[PDB]
Amino acid sequence: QAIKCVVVGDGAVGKTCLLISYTTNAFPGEYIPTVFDNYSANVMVDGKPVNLGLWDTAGQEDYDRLRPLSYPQTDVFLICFSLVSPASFENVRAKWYPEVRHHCPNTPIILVGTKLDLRDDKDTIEKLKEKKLTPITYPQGLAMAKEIGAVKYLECSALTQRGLKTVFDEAIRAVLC
Amino acid sequence: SRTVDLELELQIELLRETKRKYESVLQLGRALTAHLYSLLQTQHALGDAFADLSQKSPELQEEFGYNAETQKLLCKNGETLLGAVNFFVSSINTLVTKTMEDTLMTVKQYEAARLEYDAYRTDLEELSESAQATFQAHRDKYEKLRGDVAIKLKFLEENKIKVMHKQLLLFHNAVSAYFAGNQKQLEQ
Amino acid sequence: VDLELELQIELLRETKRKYESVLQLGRALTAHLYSLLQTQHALGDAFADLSQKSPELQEEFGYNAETQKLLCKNGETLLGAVNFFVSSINTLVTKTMEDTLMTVKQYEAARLEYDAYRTDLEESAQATFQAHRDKYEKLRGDVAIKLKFLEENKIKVMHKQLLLFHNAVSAYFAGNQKQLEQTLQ
Ligand SMILES: Nc1nc2c(ncn2[C@@H]2O[C@H](COP(=O)(O)OP(=O)(O)O)[C@@H](O)[C@H]2O)c(=O)[nH]1
Ligand SMILES: [Mg+2]
Repeated sequence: QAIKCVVVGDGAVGKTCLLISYTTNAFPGEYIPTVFDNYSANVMVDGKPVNLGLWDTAGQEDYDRLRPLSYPQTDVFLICFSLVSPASFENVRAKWYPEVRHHCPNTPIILVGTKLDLRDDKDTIEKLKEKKLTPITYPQGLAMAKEIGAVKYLECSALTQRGLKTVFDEAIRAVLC
Repeated sequence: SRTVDLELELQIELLRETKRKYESVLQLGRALTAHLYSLLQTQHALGDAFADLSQKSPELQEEFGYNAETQKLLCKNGETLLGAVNFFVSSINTLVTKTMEDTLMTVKQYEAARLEYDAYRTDLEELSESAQATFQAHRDKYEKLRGDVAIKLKFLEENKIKVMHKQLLLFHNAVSAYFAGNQKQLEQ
Repeated sequence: VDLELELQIELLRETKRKYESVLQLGRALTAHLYSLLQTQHALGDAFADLSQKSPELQEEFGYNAETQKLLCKNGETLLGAVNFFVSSINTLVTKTMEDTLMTVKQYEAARLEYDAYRTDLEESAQATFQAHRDKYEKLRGDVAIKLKFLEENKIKVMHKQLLLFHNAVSAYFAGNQKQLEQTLQ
């Protein structure tokens, strides 16, 4: 089965590494890849073959006009935010959700908290503390998942691949049902 | 031994291949889509970049703006193509995932029925009131679906053409026009 | 002279940035362009295979197959043009532009050390002072030279590259209109 999953969200949240880390199985650390490059993967979810197509996007405003050009025919979305970046989190209901809804009302949305390995990182907790800021909690992510009516709320790390695989098995299941 | 309907069996395996091939054109199609997306963005970016250097590079202002525009243009016309390919990918997906699939459903049943018939029949053979009756049931269900298959198979080869014919025409038209409006402007 | 050099250097650094950008974007263009070619080649066979085994749509499947092949056939040269362009500019950035910076960096240092001792004294010294004044002024003249050379080369290179690039693109689309129209047999 063919399944088109597109990943949206602020730039620097982890979208690109997420896809690369999942498809290759190697954190794209040390080289940072080709720009507007998309991905794909052949997987078996509950005994079924799937051709998962992964569309990466430009978070920036400058792409507000063209990022949506990828929305037609999509089966499920991944709205992402960085667990150690409250800025991206707020933007979920603030920008991404309304956009994905404007264009695709009725499509399975899955909320992803990225950079999980950092939410429990020492210096990250501290550096963040300096700016009188603090990581996003699972309850917070969960509440958001509910506010925007997302079928699932997942957290992961493209670095330690923690939670990674699951993000996509559940993505596929939201389409297969 | 087996209940062979040769003529129909062929039409069946044939539909099965046409199916595979179509799902392959279907891949490429989708993929084509992904690349068009990738170009569009790269072109959009490169457009804004060339534009910027032009604005801040007097000695090369003409050559940079020159490229900026063509890239700014190739980005738009690129959207159009992307739209059309999406329409292509989408329409055939129905033809393959709905219409064609539908028929394959009844083709399944017929084959199940054609099998339980040969099945029961064989038991009676290896063994040798209602026995004849149930033997009749099996046969009537098989012959029934046998008919259904023959009907649906012809209504499909029927729609397959009307769809593909229109879809291929448009697609070619779209990739073509994706040059008519790009030359008449990139060379204007 | 300084401060004015300071400015011309601040500018250099930026120009570097913007070009390193165009380099990236270009690499991208090579990559996606490429992919599009692999896809067209594949779609081209698929349509050819279908057309050969589908007398119902033999034609419409047929011309679509040729078109994809033509596009691919002359998309491969377009890729050669872009590769060259990317390649060229990489040399302008990776070496020429980079060379200049190597001098700029040394020059900045020299100036710092110099301004330093000049102060640490206005409050070995003299013999080392002139030596310093000596290094600094030398480099200061060097920078001026590199900065001049780099600017001139930046133009000789880009004017050709940009133009070549742009012709390749126009060659592409135009090269197609013909063979496309031709197909309209
Ligand atoms: N620790 C950690 N850092 C990450 C992770 N994912 C991405 N990053 C970093 O986040 C930055 C942006 O990643 P990238 O995928 O290019 O961002 P995006 O493409 O805008 O989504 C990079 O510097 C990455 O190294 C992760 O899961 N764990
Ligand atoms: Mg990215």
